[PDB]
Amino acid sequence: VHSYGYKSGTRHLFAKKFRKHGVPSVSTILTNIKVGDYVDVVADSAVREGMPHKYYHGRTGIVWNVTPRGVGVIINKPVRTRTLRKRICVRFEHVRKSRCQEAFKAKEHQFQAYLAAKKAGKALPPLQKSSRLGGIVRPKNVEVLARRVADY
Amino acid sequence: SKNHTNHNQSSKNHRNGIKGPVPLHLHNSKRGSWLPALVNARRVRKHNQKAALKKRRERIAAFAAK
Amino acid sequence: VKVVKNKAYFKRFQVKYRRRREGKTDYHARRQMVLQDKTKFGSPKYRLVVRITNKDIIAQIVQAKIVGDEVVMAAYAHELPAFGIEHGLTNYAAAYATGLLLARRTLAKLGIADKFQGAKEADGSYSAVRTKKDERFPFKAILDVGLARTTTGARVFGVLKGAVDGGMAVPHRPNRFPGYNKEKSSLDAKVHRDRIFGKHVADYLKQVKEEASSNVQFSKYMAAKVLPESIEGMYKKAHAAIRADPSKSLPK
Amino acid sequence: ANPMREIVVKKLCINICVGESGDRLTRASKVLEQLCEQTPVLSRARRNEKIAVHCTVRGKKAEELLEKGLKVKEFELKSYNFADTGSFGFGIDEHIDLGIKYDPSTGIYGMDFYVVLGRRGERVAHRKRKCSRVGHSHHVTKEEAMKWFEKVHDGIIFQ
RNA sequence: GAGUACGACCACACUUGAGUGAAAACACCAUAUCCCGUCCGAUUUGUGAAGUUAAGCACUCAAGGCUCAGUUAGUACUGAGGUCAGUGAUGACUCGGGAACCCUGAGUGCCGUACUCU
RNA sequence: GGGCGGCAUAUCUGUUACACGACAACGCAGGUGUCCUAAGGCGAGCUCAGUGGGAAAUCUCACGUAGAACACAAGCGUAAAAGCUUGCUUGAUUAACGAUUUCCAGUACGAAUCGAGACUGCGAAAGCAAGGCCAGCGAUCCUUUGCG
RNA sequence: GAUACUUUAAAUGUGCAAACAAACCGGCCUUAGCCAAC
Ligand SMILES: [Mg+2]
Ligand SMILES: [Mg+2]
Repeated sequence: VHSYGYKSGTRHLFAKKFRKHGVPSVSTILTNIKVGDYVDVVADSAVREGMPHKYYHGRTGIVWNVTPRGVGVIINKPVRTRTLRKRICVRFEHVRKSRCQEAFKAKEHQFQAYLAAKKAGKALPPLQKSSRLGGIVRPKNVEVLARRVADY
Repeated sequence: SKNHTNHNQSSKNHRNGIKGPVPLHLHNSKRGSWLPALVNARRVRKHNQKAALKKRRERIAAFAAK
Repeated sequence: VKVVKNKAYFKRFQVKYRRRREGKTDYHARRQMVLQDKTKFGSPKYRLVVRITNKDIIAQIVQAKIVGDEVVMAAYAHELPAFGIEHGLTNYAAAYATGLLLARRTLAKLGIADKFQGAKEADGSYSAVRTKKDERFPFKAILDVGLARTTTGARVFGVLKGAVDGGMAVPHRPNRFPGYNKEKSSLDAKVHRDRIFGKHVADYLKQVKEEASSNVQFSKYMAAKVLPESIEGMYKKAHAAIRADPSKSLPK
Repeated sequence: ANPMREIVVKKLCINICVGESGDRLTRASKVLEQLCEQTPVLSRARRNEKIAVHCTVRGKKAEELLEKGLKVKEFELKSYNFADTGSFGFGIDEHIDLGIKYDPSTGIYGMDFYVVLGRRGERVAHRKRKCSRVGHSHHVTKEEAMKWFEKVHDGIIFQ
């Protein structure tokens, strides 16, 4: 009502973790970003140039543009009854490569390896069995489960 | 006199649903992108259009032959 | 008097980087040196690292990687005896020779040795380096000096001139060379050539012998009977030796 | 023991805390120059007014001036003058007493002498590259400064 | 098994106190006519090589810290339920999720590129 | 209730606020209509607040994870710096009607982010800089100046 | 702290992905794009 600025209420959001202050590192500088990659937008509070608005601090999107020091990202934002695609521009210090598709890529790679082996005629690995089946249980220790006087 | 509340708003917003975003492959304009790459891509696309016209002419001639 | 480094002092303490604690690397400068345009999607970029010890000089060509820097090629001033230089390592002339040796080895490895012959003639002149940032372009690298102070006449710039004359592209202005005059804003190629070939060494050596004639400096020269009026010729011969055999290193 | 532990005079410091901005401070600046042969440096309070003059002499000149001051001090001072971390000092009340011919244009000043002692190899704490801290065995104890006082410009601690 | 230069991760690597250090190197160290800079060759810059492991450094050894487990504990808290109990504060129960400090056990850097020595 | 008082009428920080975002009261505690040719830009050198031992406020040595400073309120951030001293400078200019964020009707205004071109500054170089990060401001019509 | 500010840290939440205009494996064409060059 009385005060609504660009960075209002970011006291705990734009702060560094305990005993982890400092500035970005050469690993961040040496990271390659292409158009079409998935990235996470995480604001780095020690840079302060090209920082995103607080709404975008935990979101994942697609890169649509690369400049000498900046990245353009598409991020979904629901407004009233629809979802908008917002284009934000940030410095490269404030993005990270996303691992949101690791499992899918791994599944495709394993499928290719299986196809190669099946065509080669190599023996396939033994398929895993279910853990919800029956069987005979041979016990080592049996006890008595009870509520005793000393318990209370 | 000046009341404020959000009481019925989510219910209103879900009657015709929250619509999903437009797919990535539609409305994929490049306006506002980094200029030098844009300028190069335009030249490549012009050459590609010329090649498409030539390929169609060759197909038509081949079909006429047989 | 309460102790400072008590229990609560250690819990809130953040250690600096390893090489910052050892006082070796200026990470603020390193970030600006390794930074590159993001639109150049990780194309190679090279540093010429120069480090001067007490008894040697080191010069290498380095490209940075996440796993760790890799060295394309390295040269040391301590192997110049195999080319014909002794008793006079770690000075300005040996710096020039070290730079030229590194450049020759690098072009020879990259297979462009015949092209970009460099400056077969030696002169302390200035010639702006040809760069795309402004015919096949010359191989390029940027200079890295570390924590060293960049005063006029310092040996890092002599190392730099060695490579520039060997035929490398290293962007630079002639404002920190020995012959430069700040007020007039011009360079004295005669003075720079004198320092390249080591006339000042000869002058000092003559002075010390003439003074010590009556009744520890330059002890190895005096012991080995090195005479003045040959230092310039010795350096000039070493340059040709390098340009003939760029890889002839110390024996065994 | 090892020759590398020979105690040496690192430096000598001369101070005049005039506390006044007028002509007396400038005359002190002149006499300091004529004494030490190196240009003194001014010192301002924390303000914006110069209130002190001082120097830092190193070498055989430092040794000579230290001996000269010790002549006036009669080679006798007080034990509490010595301080932990190895250093001491004193003062002179009549400047011409140090063999300086009196000039009427100036008067007399209360000079202060301080000394610094240490071994060789303390560069590792003032170096730019790989600056570190000296080990404690290599340091100098107050008792050791007292012991060096004897047999090198011998005098009386007069504790 | 070591050293140097550049490094990625940035305390299992830090702080304090001791002992050992083959050869190579790194370093203290000598010096001030020239390039260059200071009140001061201290720092820095140039040119050197007599001496020394005394310090820096590396390794090993004892305490605060740091890191990974265990206990604390199915405890504190919490999503869902009742025409549940209680004047009420609050509490237990039914279907699920599930900590932290303290205390205690273990250890005390690791991975690259280039060139060198025993 | 209205009057009196006040501004909760433009506008910022911490809380209210319930670990995405959003969220009210003449709710609470505080700020704003200015100031700066340097208190703007860049390169280099240096380390601060404070504590302990010495010397007829100042000089000296050790320690010192920021406990100081950054025009002004507050919160974040920063140590071979983003603080302090110093050298040179005017990027506080121009910028083909480029794109975007915040408010939001996804209108404008104010503020801000990523850019392309010109002319430049500082630096050996990589680089950095089109004000002082984030509050400090204004339609139609009319008047007036610059430009072709 | 004072005499509630905070290292740690839930439950309930919240963003993205999970093969038909997409992605994987090898020819070739074009660019007055990057790179010393390809
Ligand atoms: Mg521009
Ligand atoms: Mg009017």
